[PDB]
Amino acid sequence: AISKNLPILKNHFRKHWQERVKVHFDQAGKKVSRRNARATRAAKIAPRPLDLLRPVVRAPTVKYNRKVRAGRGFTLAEVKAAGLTAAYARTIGIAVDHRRQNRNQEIFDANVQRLKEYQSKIIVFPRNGKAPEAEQVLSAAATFPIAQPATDVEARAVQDNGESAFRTLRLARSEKKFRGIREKRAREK
Amino acid sequence: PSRFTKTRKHRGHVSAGKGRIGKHRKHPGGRGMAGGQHHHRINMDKYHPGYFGKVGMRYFHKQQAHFWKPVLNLDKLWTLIPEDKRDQYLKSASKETAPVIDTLAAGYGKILGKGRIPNVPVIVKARFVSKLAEEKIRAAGGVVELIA
RNA sequence: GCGUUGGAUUGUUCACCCACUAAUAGGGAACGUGAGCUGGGUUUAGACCGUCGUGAGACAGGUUAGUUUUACCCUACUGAU
RNA sequence: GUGGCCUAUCGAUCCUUUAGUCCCUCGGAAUUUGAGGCUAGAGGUGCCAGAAAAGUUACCACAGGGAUAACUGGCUUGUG
RNA sequence: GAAGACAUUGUCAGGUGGGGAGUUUGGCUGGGGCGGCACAUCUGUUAAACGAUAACGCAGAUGUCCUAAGGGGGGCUCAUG
RNA sequence: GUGAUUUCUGCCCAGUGCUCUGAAUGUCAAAGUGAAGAAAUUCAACCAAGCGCGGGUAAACGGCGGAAGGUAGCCAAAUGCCUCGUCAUCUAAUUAGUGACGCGCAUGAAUGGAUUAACGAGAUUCCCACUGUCCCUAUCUACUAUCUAGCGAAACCACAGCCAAGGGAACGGGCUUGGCAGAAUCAGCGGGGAAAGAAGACCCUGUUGAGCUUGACUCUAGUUUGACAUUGUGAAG
RNA sequence: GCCCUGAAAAUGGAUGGCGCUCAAGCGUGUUACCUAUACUCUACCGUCAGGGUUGAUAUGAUGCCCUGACGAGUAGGCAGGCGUGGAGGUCAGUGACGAAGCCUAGACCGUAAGGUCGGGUCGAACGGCCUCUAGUGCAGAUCUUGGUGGUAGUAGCAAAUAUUCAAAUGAGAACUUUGAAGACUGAAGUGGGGAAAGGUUCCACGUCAACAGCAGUUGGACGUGGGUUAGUCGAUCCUAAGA
RNA sequence: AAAUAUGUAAGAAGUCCUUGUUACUUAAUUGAACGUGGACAUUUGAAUGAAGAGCUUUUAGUGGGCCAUUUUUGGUAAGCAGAACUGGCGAUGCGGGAUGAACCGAACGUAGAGUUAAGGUGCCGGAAUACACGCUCAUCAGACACCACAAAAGGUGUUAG
RNA sequence: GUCGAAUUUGGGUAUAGGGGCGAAAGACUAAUCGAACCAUCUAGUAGCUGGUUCCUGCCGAAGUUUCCCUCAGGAUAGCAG
RNA sequence: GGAAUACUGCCAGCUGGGACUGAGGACUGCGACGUAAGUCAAGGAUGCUGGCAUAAUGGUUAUAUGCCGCCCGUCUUGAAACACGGACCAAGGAGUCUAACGUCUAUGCGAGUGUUUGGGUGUAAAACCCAUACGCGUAAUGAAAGUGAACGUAGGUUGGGGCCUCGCAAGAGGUGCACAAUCGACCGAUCCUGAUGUCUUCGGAUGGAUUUGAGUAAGAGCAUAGCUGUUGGGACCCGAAAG
RNA sequence: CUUAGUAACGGCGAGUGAAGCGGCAAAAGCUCAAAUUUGAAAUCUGGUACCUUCGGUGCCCGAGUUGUAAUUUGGAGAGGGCAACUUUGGGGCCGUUCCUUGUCUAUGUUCCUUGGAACAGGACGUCAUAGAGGGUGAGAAUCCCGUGUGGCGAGGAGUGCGGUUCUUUGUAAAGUGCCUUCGAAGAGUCGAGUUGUUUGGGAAUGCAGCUCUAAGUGGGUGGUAAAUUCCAUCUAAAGCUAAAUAUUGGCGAGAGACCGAUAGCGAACAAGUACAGUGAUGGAAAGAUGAAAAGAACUUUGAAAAGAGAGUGAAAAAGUACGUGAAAUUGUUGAAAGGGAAGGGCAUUUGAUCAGACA
Ligand SMILES: [Cl-]
Ligand SMILES: [Cl-]
Ligand SMILES: [Cl-]
Ligand SMILES: [Cl-]
Ligand SMILES: [Cl-]
Ligand SMILES: [Cl-]
Ligand SMILES: [Cl-]
Ligand SMILES: [Cl-]
Ligand SMILES: [Cl-]
Ligand SMILES: [Cl-]
Ligand SMILES: [Mg+2]
Ligand SMILES: [Mg+2]
Ligand SMILES: [Mg+2]
Ligand SMILES: [Mg+2]
Ligand SMILES: [Mg+2]
Ligand SMILES: [Mg+2]
Ligand SMILES: [Mg+2]
Ligand SMILES: [Mg+2]
Ligand SMILES: [Mg+2]
Ligand SMILES: [Mg+2]
Ligand SMILES: [Mg+2]
Ligand SMILES: [Mg+2]
Ligand SMILES: [Mg+2]
Ligand SMILES: [Mg+2]
Ligand SMILES: [Mg+2]
Ligand SMILES: [Mg+2]
Ligand SMILES: [Mg+2]
Ligand SMILES: [Mg+2]
Ligand SMILES: [Mg+2]
Ligand SMILES: [Mg+2]
Ligand SMILES: [Mg+2]
Ligand SMILES: [Mg+2]
Ligand SMILES: [Mg+2]
Ligand SMILES: [Mg+2]
Ligand SMILES: [Mg+2]
Ligand SMILES: [Mg+2]
Ligand SMILES: [Mg+2]
Ligand SMILES: [Mg+2]
Ligand SMILES: [Mg+2]
Ligand SMILES: [Mg+2]
Ligand SMILES: [Mg+2]
Ligand SMILES: [Mg+2]
Ligand SMILES: [Mg+2]
Ligand SMILES: [Mg+2]
Ligand SMILES: [Mg+2]
Ligand SMILES: [Mg+2]
Ligand SMILES: [Mg+2]
Ligand SMILES: [Mg+2]
Ligand SMILES: [Mg+2]
Ligand SMILES: [Mg+2]
Ligand SMILES: [Mg+2]
Ligand SMILES: [Mg+2]
Ligand SMILES: [Mg+2]
Ligand SMILES: [Mg+2]
Ligand SMILES: [Mg+2]
Ligand SMILES: [Mg+2]
Ligand SMILES: [Mg+2]
Ligand SMILES: [Mg+2]
Ligand SMILES: [Mg+2]
Ligand SMILES: [Mg+2]
Ligand SMILES: [Mg+2]
Ligand SMILES: [Mg+2]
Ligand SMILES: [Mg+2]
Ligand SMILES: [Mg+2]
Ligand SMILES: [Mg+2]
Ligand SMILES: [Mg+2]
Ligand SMILES: [Mg+2]
Ligand SMILES: [Mg+2]
Ligand SMILES: [Mg+2]
Ligand SMILES: [Mg+2]
Ligand SMILES: [Mg+2]
Ligand SMILES: [Mg+2]
Ligand SMILES: [Mg+2]
Ligand SMILES: [Mg+2]
Ligand SMILES: [Mg+2]
Ligand SMILES: [Mg+2]
Ligand SMILES: [Mg+2]
Ligand SMILES: [Mg+2]
Ligand SMILES: [Mg+2]
Ligand SMILES: [Mg+2]
Ligand SMILES: [Mg+2]
Ligand SMILES: [Mg+2]
Ligand SMILES: [Mg+2]
Ligand SMILES: [Mg+2]
Ligand SMILES: [Mg+2]
Ligand SMILES: [Mg+2]
Ligand SMILES: [Mg+2]
Ligand SMILES: [Mg+2]
Ligand SMILES: [Mg+2]
Ligand SMILES: [Mg+2]
Ligand SMILES: [Mg+2]
Ligand SMILES: [Mg+2]
Ligand SMILES: [Mg+2]
Ligand SMILES: [Mg+2]
Ligand SMILES: [Mg+2]
Ligand SMILES: [Mg+2]
Ligand SMILES: [Mg+2]
Ligand SMILES: [Mg+2]
Ligand SMILES: [Mg+2]
Ligand SMILES: [Mg+2]
Repeated sequence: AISKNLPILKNHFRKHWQERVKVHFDQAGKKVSRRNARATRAAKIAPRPLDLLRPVVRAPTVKYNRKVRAGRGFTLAEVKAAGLTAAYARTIGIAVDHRRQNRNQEIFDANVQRLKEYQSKIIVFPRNGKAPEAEQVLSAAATFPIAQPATDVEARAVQDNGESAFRTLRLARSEKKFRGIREKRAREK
Repeated sequence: PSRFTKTRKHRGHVSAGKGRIGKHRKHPGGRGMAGGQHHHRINMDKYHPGYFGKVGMRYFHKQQAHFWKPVLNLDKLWTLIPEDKRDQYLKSASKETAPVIDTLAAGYGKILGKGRIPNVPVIVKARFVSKLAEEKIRAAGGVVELIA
């Protein structure tokens, strides 16, 4: 059962696995179904763009916080700063998320600009029903794409103050490690 | 394909290559990793030393994202600059025209110093740096800026 | 070459006596011979006793009851065309 | 002179426990208990490369074995 | 009529429990069993003058003992007649 | 549990069980209570039943020697190894039978001992009558077998079917060397075909089972004991 | 030294047999002769190794050619090939003027797996080559299903006392019908009715391929029809163990 | 104190002359180790041979053996049990031993010719009823290794000493 | 053997698989009993027995070492392609 | 005293009879005989002649004769076995597919590589096109906190194919990739040394150590496919007593 | 898709094993309880009459204050005060979107040969947004049905919406600024101990039994038990909700490098049928005459079944035991051999039989 110089393998097939095998024979069929469903939904919703406008947010975690992506919806504060109510925003094609909060001025200002540009690029048909026939744009994300914010200029002058970056990192670790013991010794005295 | 397998060659040879004496039985020696300490010990002590036992200390609810820190050496530092712009910066090695390299935007966490860089000033922004890497960058006239 | 027996007890081979007789010599043939017989013994399952075992049970110890199948083929043999 | 003049006198993983280092971790941040790691020993497997283990079957079962006993035959002839 | 905050019932805890359940009940071996250990080791011999070398071969031994019976130095010489 | 009647059922409570209005300061769960600590926690005291200790119990399990040492009886008995025991009787001759004898391998008292008229498709020995069981075979009847007309299977089958010796997987129809050997056949016959009927029920092996037993290992229904809940009201020591 | 005594086993018997005596026996010496898939030389097949040759105007430089050596084989490994169902491409492939399949002690090619042709039978599809793919090759498994032998015109068709003569019918009578005779069951029957169970087996006409282990004109067979009549006999009602 | 087996050496990674390094070593430039430079070529350091030598990865089957000569243990012995070296069978036909897994000879592509091995040449049966010197007469002669058995003790049988 | 009774027997009814029933043989429970029958889990597992399908060419073994509840099996080294 | 003969050996002395073989396919080579031309037995057979032209040779098949040949498959040290399966014939009948992997090989690209989750598109399960991520690789080492790979032509020495210089050649010198051995240097772990400076306990510079790592030292990997091997799966096919 | 065979669990053995982030498909939000309408229960089932009938109106009982409507669900929100503008609701009809259906919409059967049959071969044409497929006496684009491209109808569903038309809903409703006072938010429940089970969850992941049982700047969580001090993050013990996902059943369709009557479902057939079992259950075998029955009139032999002729057909070498018709096994005829098997190998004789070249 164990022979030769081979890696240790862990193949989890000791249950009735053959009863739960899923082969995606309908991969091509489902692609046709999704394309048909998108086409019939676009014809149903008039010239509406088939998707709602989304804000730009910072991804969490230290690993992914260097990038911005699309969030669920604009906050109540962002909607209010744009000059309209949340209820009217939902009926006009804007996603609203009540549980997200604003703590960064850069993110808040950018989402305010997105709402203002969106309002100036759409036409809202009156409730009377005359309904002038306008061409349908199938995507709002492509019309309003998300770009990573600029960080630094291409070239700049060298400014060295004589300090050491390695020394700065080492001292930062040391201060955090011994903060508790230093306070106790100071308090006991 | 079946037509190239040795099963086709074994047609008409009785034992199908498994021998007359030993034969091909179901599971002589057990199934899987059975008998790793009793009758398969020699094959485990060699080719797999360290298999049995425990060493370190446990860590409940590990999150690999906390330990994300890809490393980049100095010998590949200039590859982060587009090729069309590398040549002009190399030939124009001077202050107040030093290129800025943001290694975090390239997906790197710590800068290590292994190779040798050209004697050209460069502004390197990184989260972490080794002691040797900073010295070589400063020796060429550049600086390291810590970011978060 | 030719003969080498009749009986009491025992499942007995063996053994031991009675008697007759010229004589009651020893052996082999898959320890000749069970589709030839017989089935008393051994050696399935029931049951009893003694000793042993806490017990289920054991005993090359004793005791009693316990299904013996098929030839029309080939050859051999005996006779017959 | 790194135990007994020499050739034998002995023991893994897991777990427990002790000594050392007073060092590393408890992952939102700290102090103190507690717990978990690092290095070196001890508690033992004598079936001694180390499963935790009482019988009976004459009511019996299965896979096999002439690799193996209870008849002849063959070799041997101590014994007769 | 009796009985009474006790019985009863519910949940944990200790005992009892082959009535019942599940499982186990080494190996080597001139068959197996009983015995023995040739199962981890040591000395001499079998062993055929390098080394290696079998049998339930032959004659024995080991699971200890010692603050000295360990280490160094000095002086001395034993059995027996 | 023993197993009609008659007669009689001895001694042993140390062991294993069963049982007790017996004793107390042994062992002892959870809850509760106390101390220590900042707490987790730790330690200590108290402490139910059972166990332990003490008594009873053999027509309970069982024992009866060189806790008590087999009493009354009975026996080479369905129980005695040695053993075909010894003596007597029965026969011409008896490993049989019967009557006695008993240091009885290993008889024995309701795990019942001994004795018993009647009864028994039970197990044994002898005698009379009787007979083909035998000396020692012979003969008769019916139906088969046999032959014909019609009807018409099965077992089994590597290929097949004459011997002697040899060697060989140590017992050949075939191989080697010899003997020999002539179509097609019928009724019989049980020497051989290590004939046929079944993957040996005996024996061993397998890290294959099952039935049954027991202070084997690990558990469990039930039952018992304590705590808490159900669970309130009044008084006293 | 040779010979002899010592020297006894079971079916008949083996210097291999016959047979052999100045041997065809024993000891020893000298020559001739016989024959293995061994040795020597030659041809051919294959394998391995070392080499030669791109220069057009003729086809395979995985081609052609030169030189030397070698060849046993279970378990097992590797290499080059043969055959089968289906798929892409190609041969503007074969075919009702006969495709496939089958039969053929007829012919040819290959060491072989196999391939090709003629003759007969037959009636509607099928093949070569380059590649792809697999539910791809049978003598065995007390293999599965189906079919068929030897045995073999053989074992056998022998319990329950027993049949016989004549006529009628019919292609056909030991077995059907009628008559006559001889027998048996012997009233706890081989008689006369029923309960369960069966389900049309009851009755008539027609009728014999199969069934009645011989026969058959007969039948509980086959075909076509007919037949079971209740206020009083039962069910229905009652309660039993119980459900 | 053998025989048979058994370790090492027989050159270039060698020998020689001079002198550089070090924290080791010496009373000490004493030594040790490692080097710079110079001198000595393949009768370059015995024999014979060498379908080339060196090296790596991967994986099948097998892990019941048995026999013969010699050495050898237990056992009265065994076609018994157990070891040592080598050769065989197993896995292998072919000629010989009548016959036989292991003995003798010899190992195999398809054929032709020649010559042999072991074993044979009265007949079966291919080949001298050849040659030569002796021995033996059996009322149970004898006849070819492994191998299919015979002893102690005897004979004025006959032969030689 | 027994034959007027612990007799024989029809129909109705009750007891169902670790259960029933047993004047007790491990007997009987639909030809099935020391634990019935039917379907499924289930193609249950097997170090054990049997079988395992075309040709030619080249090379070509092992029954030995160490460890294993190892002794009819594996791992490991060797031999082979 | 002089010969002969026997025995053994040698001759690049001569010559007769018999058998088997004829491979190759212009020339080329080495020799012989010749003043010459030429010839020849000199790197493999030609010349002459007869009969028959078909079943005559030959093939196939049946039979006869000589010698030889035991029944296949299977387990086994050993099978023709008195060991097991097999009366006969037809058809069916057993190493498969999948997930994850080792070695090797082919292909694309290469410090990178992978279009097919999904989107676009379409002659519609095909083909064609594409963003962002993610996987693996490009850094290791510690239990962990953590730290993190150049003294030097990315080192020295020995052996190295190829190339360069000189040389007729033989050789000598120079340069030396891959690879092999060895001594160093660098990174992490462990054990020591503890500078400038201090939240007076922080900080850890510098220099060491018969210690240790699946490391560095001018990258090799990623993807697809194939044979072979591994593990889990019914797992090459058929088979238990049980639960 | 990935994280990942990873953290972790495990006689730490055999084995087991998630989650956050990141890319993508699909996207959608919400409402009760807890407040006095209190200058007016403003709410609702049912009955009855009528009507524009998936309902409406009037009237009358009843339910209900032990709470039915309006108003407010934590993102908030409510009671007062001030100043401002912004926006409508409910039905007919005609079309569109979708589904279920019907109908219409090209081109040779022209010559020759073979054949029973032309749908074969050969010659000469036509159509093609139709050369998919099937049928018709053999391989048919053009003989028939269809196929391709379009036109013209018939009957419904859903109000998704493209136009027209009838009703003013309403001193109605909703949104937005500022000041002030407030801001009710779910109990045998959270949580805790213990027991059992379960999980990767480890001083205990979820679930359940028993015991104990909260708080309101509170409560839960922050993957190592505890005390103390902070921080972060949500708001339990009440409720509704499309799409992306699943589908060996049902109904309607389209396909395959799948099987081809011992295969493929057990079943291509009067198949879950015949048949077996008391019962639960078990469970087969079985497809092919020919284009067309044209299925053999009539004669003759026989009691009859049938036979022999005749006849039908392209073929009775297709006769309802029917396409093709292999092997085992069997009959007849012909040839050969045979003294207790047969069969085989090498070589040649004899008999039979046969190809090749006559250059
Ligand atoms: Cl191969
Ligand atoms: Cl016992
Ligand atoms: Cl006769
Ligand atoms: Cl061929
Ligand atoms: Cl039941
Ligand atoms: Cl012959
Ligand atoms: Cl570390
Ligand atoms: Cl726990
Ligand atoms: Cl169906
Ligand atoms: Cl049934
Ligand atoms: Mg082979
Ligand atoms: Mg096999
Ligand atoms: Mg094996
Ligand atoms: Mg297998
Ligand atoms: Mg062990
Ligand atoms: Mg006998
Ligand atoms: Mg008999
Ligand atoms: Mg007999
Ligand atoms: Mg017999
Ligand atoms: Mg008897
Ligand atoms: Mg008995
Ligand atoms: Mg001493
Ligand atoms: Mg935490
Ligand atoms: Mg051991
Ligand atoms: Mg143990
Ligand atoms: Mg044996
Ligand atoms: Mg004697
Ligand atoms: Mg309770
Ligand atoms: Mg039990
Ligand atoms: Mg044993
Ligand atoms: Mg030695
Ligand atoms: Mg009495
Ligand atoms: Mg007595
Ligand atoms: Mg007596
Ligand atoms: Mg008594
Ligand atoms: Mg014989
Ligand atoms: Mg013999
Ligand atoms: Mg025989
Ligand atoms: Mg013979
Ligand atoms: Mg003969
Ligand atoms: Mg007879
Ligand atoms: Mg016989
Ligand atoms: Mg057997
Ligand atoms: Mg059996
Ligand atoms: Mg074992
Ligand atoms: Mg068991
Ligand atoms: Mg002679
Ligand atoms: Mg030869
Ligand atoms: Mg050879
Ligand atoms: Mg070969
Ligand atoms: Mg044809
Ligand atoms: Mg034939
Ligand atoms: Mg046809
Ligand atoms: Mg197959
Ligand atoms: Mg077959
Ligand atoms: Mg075979
Ligand atoms: Mg068979
Ligand atoms: Mg008869
Ligand atoms: Mg007869
Ligand atoms: Mg009879
Ligand atoms: Mg009669
Ligand atoms: Mg009578
Ligand atoms: Mg009468
Ligand atoms: Mg009738
Ligand atoms: Mg009849
Ligand atoms: Mg008849
Ligand atoms: Mg009828
Ligand atoms: Mg084996
Ligand atoms: Mg032996
Ligand atoms: Mg073998
Ligand atoms: Mg011989
Ligand atoms: Mg001759
Ligand atoms: Mg009765
Ligand atoms: Mg019994
Ligand atoms: Mg299987
Ligand atoms: Mg099975
Ligand atoms: Mg070879
Ligand atoms: Mg075996
Ligand atoms: Mg001829
Ligand atoms: Mg012959
Ligand atoms: Mg002959
Ligand atoms: Mg012969
Ligand atoms: Mg054997
Ligand atoms: Mg054999
Ligand atoms: Mg067998
Ligand atoms: Mg058989
Ligand atoms: Mg077949
Ligand atoms: Mg097959
Ligand atoms: Mg495969
Ligand atoms: Mg079990
Ligand atoms: Mg699980
Ligand atoms: Mg559960
Ligand atoms: Mg844990
Ligand atoms: Mg924990
Ligand atoms: Mg819901
Ligand atoms: Mg079928
Ligand atoms: Mg037809
Ligand atoms: Mg025809
Ligand atoms: Mg036909
Ligand atoms: Mg035939």
